[PDB]
Amino acid sequence: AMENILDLWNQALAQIEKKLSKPSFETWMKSTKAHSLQGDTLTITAPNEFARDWLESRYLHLIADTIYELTGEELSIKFVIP
Amino acid sequence: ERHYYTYLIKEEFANHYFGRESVMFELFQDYHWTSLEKQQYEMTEKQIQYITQPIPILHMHQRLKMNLNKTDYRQLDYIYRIALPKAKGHATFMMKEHMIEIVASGDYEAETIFFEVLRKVSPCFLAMDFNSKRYGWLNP
Repeated sequence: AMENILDLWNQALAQIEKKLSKPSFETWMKSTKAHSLQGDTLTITAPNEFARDWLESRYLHLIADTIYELTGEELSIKFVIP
Repeated sequence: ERHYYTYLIKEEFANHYFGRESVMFELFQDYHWTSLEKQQYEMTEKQIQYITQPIPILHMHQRLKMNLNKTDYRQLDYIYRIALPKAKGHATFMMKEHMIEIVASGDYEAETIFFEVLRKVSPCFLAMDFNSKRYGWLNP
């Protein structure tokens, strides 16, 4: 459901906020939004390409770990821009 | 006339964008120039703050004063202004927060005087002229 992916991403951000420094969370994570969940793939909207790139390069493992801790399932994480 | 915006890039990002420095140029150009929606601009500003280091002001002052001794220069707090010997040119150096700005005219020696101080302080300064599309590391 539409409200359900919002809940999942808000839960994941709240856990991520307890893991990262304030500058890293505010710069890279806080403005991200859930876009879709289809099959094994969770797609997240990043605010620009620079963010998309750094999220993919540095934070994919952390996000995958967070989703696994919350759900018990491995979801493939993908980033898109507006 | 040359106009450079010079930032001290964090090691992690310098490495990540090695061979892809145009992407950093575009990020900096978006902040200084590109007409962005307010929210895109604010994200860009946050990103720039994250990937750059504060300029080491006192260290710079010391190094500049040593290097410019008996040159035609003056200082106005964070601004240094120089005139080259034999009337060959002029350059202004301004340091603030995370940014250095340089304006130069005449011989390329003018900006080189400042770039030489910078490159001996760190290998991580990225200098960019958004007017001419000239950019690169100040290599030691």
